[PDB]
Amino acid sequence: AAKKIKTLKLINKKKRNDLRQRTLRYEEEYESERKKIIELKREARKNNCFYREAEKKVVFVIRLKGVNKLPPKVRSVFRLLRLLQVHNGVFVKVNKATKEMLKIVEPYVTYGYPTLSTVRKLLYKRGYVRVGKVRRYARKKIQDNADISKHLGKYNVHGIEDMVYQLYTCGPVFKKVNNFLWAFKLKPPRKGFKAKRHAFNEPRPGDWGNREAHINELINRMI
Amino acid sequence: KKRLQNKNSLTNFAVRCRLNPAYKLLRSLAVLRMRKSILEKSKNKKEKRVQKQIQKKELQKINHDYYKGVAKAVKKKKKREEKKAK
Amino acid sequence: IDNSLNTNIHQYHIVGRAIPTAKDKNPNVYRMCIFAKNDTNAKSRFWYFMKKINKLKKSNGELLACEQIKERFPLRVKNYGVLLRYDSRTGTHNMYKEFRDTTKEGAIAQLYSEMAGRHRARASSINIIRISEISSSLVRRPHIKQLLKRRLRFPALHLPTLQKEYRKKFASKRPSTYRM
Amino acid sequence: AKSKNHTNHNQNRKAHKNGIKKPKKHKFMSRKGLDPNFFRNQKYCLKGIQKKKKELKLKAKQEKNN
Amino acid sequence: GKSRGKRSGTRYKFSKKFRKHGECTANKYLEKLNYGDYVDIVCDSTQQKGMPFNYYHGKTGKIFHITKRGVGVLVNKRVKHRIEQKKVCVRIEHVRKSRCNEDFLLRKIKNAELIKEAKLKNEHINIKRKTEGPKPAAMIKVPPSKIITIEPLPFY
Amino acid sequence: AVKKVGKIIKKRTKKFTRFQSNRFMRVKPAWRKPRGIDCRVRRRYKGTNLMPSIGYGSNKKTKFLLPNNKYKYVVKNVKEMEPLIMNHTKYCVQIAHNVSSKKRKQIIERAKQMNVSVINAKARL
Amino acid sequence: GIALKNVGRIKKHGRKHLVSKNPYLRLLVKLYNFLARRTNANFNKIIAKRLIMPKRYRPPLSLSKLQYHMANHPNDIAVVVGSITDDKRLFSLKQLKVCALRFTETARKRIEDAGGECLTFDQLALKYPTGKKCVLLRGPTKARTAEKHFGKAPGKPKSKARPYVRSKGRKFEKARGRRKSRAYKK
RNA sequence: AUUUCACUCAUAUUAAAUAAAAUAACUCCAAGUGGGCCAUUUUUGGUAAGCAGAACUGGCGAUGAGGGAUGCUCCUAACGC
RNA sequence: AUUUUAAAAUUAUUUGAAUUUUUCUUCUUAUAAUUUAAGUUGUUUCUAUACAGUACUUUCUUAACCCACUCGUCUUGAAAC
Ligand SMILES: [Mg+2]
Ligand SMILES: [Mg+2]
Ligand SMILES: [Mg+2]
Ligand SMILES: [Mg+2]
Ligand SMILES: [Mg+2]
Ligand SMILES: [Mg+2]
Ligand SMILES: [Mg+2]
Ligand SMILES: [Mg+2]
Ligand SMILES: [Mg+2]
Ligand SMILES: [Mg+2]
Ligand SMILES: [Mg+2]
Ligand SMILES: [Mg+2]
Ligand SMILES: [Mg+2]
Ligand SMILES: [Mg+2]
Repeated sequence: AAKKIKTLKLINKKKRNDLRQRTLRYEEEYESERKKIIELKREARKNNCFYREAEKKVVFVIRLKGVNKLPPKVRSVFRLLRLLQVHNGVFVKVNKATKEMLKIVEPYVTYGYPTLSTVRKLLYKRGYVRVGKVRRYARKKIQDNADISKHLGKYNVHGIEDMVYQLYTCGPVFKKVNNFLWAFKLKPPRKGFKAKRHAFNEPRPGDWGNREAHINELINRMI
Repeated sequence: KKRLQNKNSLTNFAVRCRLNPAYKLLRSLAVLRMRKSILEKSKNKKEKRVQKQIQKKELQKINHDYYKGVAKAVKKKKKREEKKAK
Repeated sequence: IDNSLNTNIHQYHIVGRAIPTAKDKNPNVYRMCIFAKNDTNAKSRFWYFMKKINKLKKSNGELLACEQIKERFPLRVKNYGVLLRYDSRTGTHNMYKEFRDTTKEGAIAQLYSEMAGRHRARASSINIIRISEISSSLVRRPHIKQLLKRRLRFPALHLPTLQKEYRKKFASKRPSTYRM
Repeated sequence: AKSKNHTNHNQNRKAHKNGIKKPKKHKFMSRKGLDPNFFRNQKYCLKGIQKKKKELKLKAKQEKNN
Repeated sequence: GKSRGKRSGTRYKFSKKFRKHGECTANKYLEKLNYGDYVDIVCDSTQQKGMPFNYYHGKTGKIFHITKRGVGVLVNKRVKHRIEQKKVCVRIEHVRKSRCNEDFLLRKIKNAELIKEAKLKNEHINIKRKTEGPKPAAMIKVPPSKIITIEPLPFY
Repeated sequence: AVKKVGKIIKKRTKKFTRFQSNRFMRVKPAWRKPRGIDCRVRRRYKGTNLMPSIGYGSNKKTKFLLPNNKYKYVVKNVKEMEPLIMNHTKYCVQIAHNVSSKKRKQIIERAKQMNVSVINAKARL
Repeated sequence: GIALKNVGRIKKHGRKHLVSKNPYLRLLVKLYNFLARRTNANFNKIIAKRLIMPKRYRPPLSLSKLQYHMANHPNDIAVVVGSITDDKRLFSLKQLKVCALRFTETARKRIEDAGGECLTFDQLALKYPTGKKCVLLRGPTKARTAEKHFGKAPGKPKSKARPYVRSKGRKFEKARGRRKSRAYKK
């Protein structure tokens, strides 16, 4: 019938309004947290104490080596972290277990802590989705919000800013949001590397360590 | 469906607003607050100083004391070791 | 402003302690000052020295501050004295050296170059103790005394350093090195 | 004339080619040689239970048809 | 010639520890075992009857048969591309009630009461264990007098 | 070397000659796959003969078209070219080699009436 | 490069088409493929798959076993994707409604004499499009003699496999390896 | 021990984390192979050896492309047009 | 031959509220059009007022620049003295 159309057209409108409201709330949250951190330190200096900041909860990991000549335990961890070829990148939740998984493969990767605008750029410029029945997935670029809501809106995420929120802060829906995305495929950086052989913390030019907030600079060049 | 060209989701306004139903408001607010500032040049950059006198002079003593103490402790360790040498 | 004259060395102030336990619940607090390329390297050296000197490993400690001390008079000239300790091919040694500069890390950069040139000592075998400023009447080295006379003058005796554009490869008159 | 006589190079590469297989995890096993004088008694118990169950089934089939 | 006997290479594995020789205690014979229990095989060399083979020292299995003074155990063993089940028949002195399972039992008994209360007050509680994770921020108060400055040491 | 005229694209135009066919005259130029250890053509050394592969294949939409941009059908007598009256803008005819001149004249003058083109309407004249 | 297994490609492990060339069977396959697709019923999918299998996976079913399977299902329809055969060991037969790919002459006569009926699959497509009140049945698929030679080799301890022998008697493979008196048993 | 009957144990976040985990499990019929060698690390005989004999991984054999002037095994990296 | 729709954006009239107080301020709370949506469209000239010309298509021949050891076989290893 024709009435089949009007109800759907109304439901889409109400869903869009709700998404707008939630995005505004997210913006308020970002600003308020940013301003609270910036005065707690300023007050600590006055009262002769130190303010140790909360640690991170999220990393972004990039592979540095090819696929030949690797020990089996390294290959198992690469399979479990979904890094399959040279310049791929994924998000990882920070635990006591992932840290020990990560120490195994440290001389072959580089990683660190991402900001908000970096998450937004990764999601908008290089964001691809898995679409289909289970175990048949057909990588598709986003271009729209219906695919997100179809698979993942049961947990109240209908839109792209919702996934940004759940990734930049380890929200309750993080395993599903992260597992929903295809692994990122990145260009080589625009001014080259220094030396993949050596580490970031060695007194020489090198790469392979954990570089905490300097990962944003690198992934803006190899976006 | 047949696949088409993939549109740049950051520089194409129509798809950007399609994906983010709240981006138009934020961009408009930023543009308004950007124009307000330039329309008040030769009338801004003056109040900044008169309030910097208000609060930076209060912060200055605390900062100076902190760094003074750090340097003094670093000196104390040096003298204590040099005297220990003999 | 001129990225061809910069060194990548800065100074940092790091504070740490151990995680409080049931046996110890007011653990000692430690501070240091390190010269490094970025703050991540400085934290690396901080935990290295905590483990070597005290019994503190990173995995049961916690960091409290990283601050990056800046320089107050970046255009005045100072005298500096450094204390070293480095490993040679057949032993380990320690020395005292003196430099002239406008910033502490501007002197640390000179020190690394001199220790590579004169002794073939890599940065991984050098530990820096106690950079400090010294007065002009307590200077010990002859090559610093040279520069603090009453009225310092000398002629300029370098060959020219021209732009790449006016470095014409095939000239019409052979130039001069005199330049008075 | 002399040749190699032992190595196990390549052996667990072949072993892990088709994985390391596990036993099939069944529910019952055979009590053939196991504790006598305890399972003969179990046979008697189960015979009694079956006699009761089938007597009830026969009885119900007898009333339901009147 | 090659020498692959039954007890070859058991010099240090099959010998009593320091100042701890002698036969077992009287309470060893009062242990309670049932079918399906978990069990550890630890060879005791002061009793030469029912001695397990070299390989099965220090392994864990399940009971499948109980006799007058013996126990049958099901133990896994890896053979070159697969795991085979073995049936090991040992005497009662080389058998120990396994302790690998106690955290599960304490967890079940403890969580039962928590679930009973939570459903009593109509609540939504989580009972799965928690991986250790990152830490929140805190304000740590220390007087400037208690901070001590340290620097690398000169060589002696 | 890619050749393209309109919508038709050819991915290569040179033949794949047989290895060693320029040096030994008992070896014919028709392509045969090299088998046998130590070849340097089977092992893909640079600087020698290339091997054909499925990657050079043509577009499905333009796989059998002539530069005329029509498919070719070969006829032997008049009665065989009657199915062309329904599809005359997609096909062109060519006359077989072993038909006589008298038969050819009739085939040509019927193709003219049907408004279909003849590829070789100049032979035996 | 990239580290996948069977690189990026999915494996399937069975028969995909008909091998037979009977035109009537091809028409049946077409019909039940259409029914399976346009009404995903799980009843027409299974039937569409079963009439693709080879001969060894479409065994016959006897009359007595068919009557035994239908004892608690009066006025229902039994569906078999094989032949059904007679059984002299039965004394009497009830009234049954059965759809099967083939009937033998004696079985067909016995079924119709008791008031039952025999159906083909194109009639079952016309009367029970989604299989209401229909019971799917199979015959014994591991009763063939060839399956008595499979499994463990005859000679491994405690096996049940038959051997391949010229003939049978005291002179044909009964001496060493099958009794304790000649050096070991099995 | 078993057999019945009654009551009750988180689940939509899945009784710890992570997972292009069902590309799984099983049965049948068969091919080729059963002279190996090399590198970092551990290691036996020998004054030693581009010698003889073992262990765990990765390779060469069965394999081309960029670099090391040159080179079966080193570094980067594995191959449709 | 009926998902190049819907929606979104834009422009010009509107029906009402905010606030950031405005020639890009917001909220499709009413109609029309347009594309920035919904993978390239237009205008001039030449070939040319030709029928095979020295132009265009194609096949041979001969240069340049870079590169390229003799196949088959046994062998851990072949361009092999
Ligand atoms: Mg470089
Ligand atoms: Mg390496
Ligand atoms: Mg032993
Ligand atoms: Mg061709
Ligand atoms: Mg070879
Ligand atoms: Mg590929
Ligand atoms: Mg041989
Ligand atoms: Mg190779
Ligand atoms: Mg060389
Ligand atoms: Mg031979
Ligand atoms: Mg060979
Ligand atoms: Mg030889
Ligand atoms: Mg050869
Ligand atoms: Mg030679």
